[PDB]
Amino acid sequence: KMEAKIDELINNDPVWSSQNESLISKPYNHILLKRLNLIVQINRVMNLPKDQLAIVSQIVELLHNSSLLIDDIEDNAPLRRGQTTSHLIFGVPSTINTANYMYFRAMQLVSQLTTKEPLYHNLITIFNEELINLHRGQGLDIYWRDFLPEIIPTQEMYLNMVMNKTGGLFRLTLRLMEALSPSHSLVPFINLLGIIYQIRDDYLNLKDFQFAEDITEGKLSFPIVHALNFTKTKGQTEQHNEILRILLLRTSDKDIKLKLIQILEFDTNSLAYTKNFINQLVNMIKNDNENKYLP
Amino acid sequence: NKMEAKIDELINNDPVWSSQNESLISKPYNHILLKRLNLIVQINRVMNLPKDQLAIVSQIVELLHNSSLLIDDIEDNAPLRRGQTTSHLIFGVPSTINTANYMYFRAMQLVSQLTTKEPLYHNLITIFNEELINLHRGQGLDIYWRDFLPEIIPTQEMYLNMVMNKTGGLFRLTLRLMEALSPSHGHSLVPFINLLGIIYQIRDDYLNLKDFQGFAEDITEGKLSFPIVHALNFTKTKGQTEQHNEILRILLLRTSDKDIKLKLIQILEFDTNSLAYTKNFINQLVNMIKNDNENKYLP
Ligand SMILES: CC(C)=CCC/C(C)=C/CC/C(C)=C/CSP(=O)(O)OP(=O)(O)O
Ligand SMILES: CC(C)=CCC/C(C)=C/CC/C(C)=C/CSP(=O)(O)OP(=O)(O)O
Ligand SMILES: C=C(C)CCOP(=O)(O)OP(=O)(O)O
Ligand SMILES: C=C(C)CCOP(=O)(O)OP(=O)(O)O
Ligand SMILES: [Mg+2]
Ligand SMILES: [Mg+2]
Ligand SMILES: [Mg+2]
Ligand SMILES: [Mg+2]
Repeated sequence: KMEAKIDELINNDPVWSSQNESLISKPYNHILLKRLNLIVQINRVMNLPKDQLAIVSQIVELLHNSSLLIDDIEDNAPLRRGQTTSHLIFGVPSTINTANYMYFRAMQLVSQLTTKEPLYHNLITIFNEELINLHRGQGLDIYWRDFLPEIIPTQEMYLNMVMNKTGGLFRLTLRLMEALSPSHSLVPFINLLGIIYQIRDDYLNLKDFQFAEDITEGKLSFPIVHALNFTKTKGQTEQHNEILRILLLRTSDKDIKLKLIQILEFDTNSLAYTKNFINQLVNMIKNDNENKYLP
Repeated sequence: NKMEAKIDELINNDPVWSSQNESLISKPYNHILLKRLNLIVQINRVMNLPKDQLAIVSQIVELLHNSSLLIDDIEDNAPLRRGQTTSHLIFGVPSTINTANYMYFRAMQLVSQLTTKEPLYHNLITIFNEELINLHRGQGLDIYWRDFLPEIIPTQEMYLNMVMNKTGGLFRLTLRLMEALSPSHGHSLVPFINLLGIIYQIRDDYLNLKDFQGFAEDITEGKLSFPIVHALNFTKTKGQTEQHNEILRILLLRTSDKDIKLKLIQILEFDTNSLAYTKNFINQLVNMIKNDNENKYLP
């Protein structure tokens, strides 16, 4: 009877049940109890039909939530949107696998946006290209952090890193939408929005504390990049080294975290230099009277 | 206004990526390379893809398999792979996950160098997508059963389904890509490749302990391997309560103590007779192929 069961098995597609699907989805569902608006809004110009716009939205939602699951493991984050990160509940093993599984489920949804073989290819190429960019950006962010102080990035290296890491999903959402549109490309505008988005995230992480987790993580955030480069240039060796020492401590010590922020506030004035940089990027749009970036 | 021109030149160009940066993030992958082409070569005696196309299928499968291992070793807390220190322990779990995930997309990107025919490309991508989904399903079950033990004690049937997904995934991927590219051949060889993946996994599980009675790292990992699955079901079934619980206890210690690992192996050897059951089960599967004159599995 043994041979018979093996025969049945190898001749059928692999078995997968609804219950199993549930087991593997747990780390993902956990983060769901936590961007669409932007798609809505941009559609007032792309006017994709609603059921197709929904799939796009579902694809962006899978990639985004899955990327955070992985990012929190990569950043040793204890919290995300006020709750315990999934890896601390389901373990790093299941969370990595679930997140990665969701990347491929998102991919499968791509083949359901169209049956037109020419267009499908483009949708897949876009998906593939931006996922590649996302990992390149994320890899560099991680590399600088984990090899510190081997390489201290410049503002320009940081901006290119951000174009990959944060612009990736913004560009993916948008490029899909433009290729599907039944009706000037908006990628430049979405690139700039991604950059603004990331620098703002980096700024707020320190400003709402002054958790300041970026310090505990030892992240080469926009203000840290500024401060490190500012002290190096003004030959303020000791402050330069003090910033590195605190980042390398990977500390959760509130007093130490505060010490580093005061360095950026009083010494380099990096927080105020960032605030101004963000405003300078937003003004590039507030003053886009020629509508060169805006629609 | 120069910063503005700078911001303007950037957002209006593709993101910048150097070969230097490509090397820096490829470290985890390059390390595992220092450690498959035969089975592809044989099957091609049947499929006959031109050599240049067969070399791309090969690079794809090589990228997926290697990246798969990088990830698997993090998931299994493995200190060694092919006799060498695991990449996550050298470059860290963060870079290793990211790099392995990056290589999954590099592999996907290669699917396009295989054809210029749109209908076929679409099929190659679907196969790629399908089996990667299958791989993650099996791997997800292997991991859940282990980290949540004893929430679920898988039966022999459940383990085989998990392995059909987990190990048979890459085998089927490679074969389905080749069958779809073949310009040449008979009944699909999928059932045979499924059997090969199943025999392959059970052998991996078996050897992992028989070579200790290697370092029986599957025990330290707490893996619901084929012999362990037999032992846990056999004990429940035979009323060996204390033994059933002791198997669970050892698995949950995640121990590196060789005597404790050795006690467990001898429990499988003399008490549940799981090692012999597995050896014989392997033979019986191998016998389904060898005793195949009507070629219902083999080409
Ligand atoms: C599927 C997909 C989009 C990408 C795949 C590769 C990955 C994981 C990219 C990272 C994407 C994200 C959310 C980056 C922000 S890290 P951060 O600096 O924002 O850390 P934080 O958001 O502040 O916690
Ligand atoms: C991209 C791809 C191929 C798969 C994606 C999903 C993954 C990571 C599947 C895992 C497949 C492998 C190599 C498992 C080995 S654990 P084991 O029980 O086989 O023991 P081992 O470490 O291999 O000896
Ligand atoms: C990964 C970064 C930098 C932010 C992504 O969007 P948000 O994280 O700010 O939005 P939600 O996940 O809270 O929905
Ligand atoms: C169960 C899996 C996937 C690994 C088994 O050994 P491999 O066939 O992977 O051997 P090498 O990759 O080390 O050559
Ligand atoms: Mg993070
Ligand atoms: Mg991060
Ligand atoms: Mg393993
Ligand atoms: Mg494993």
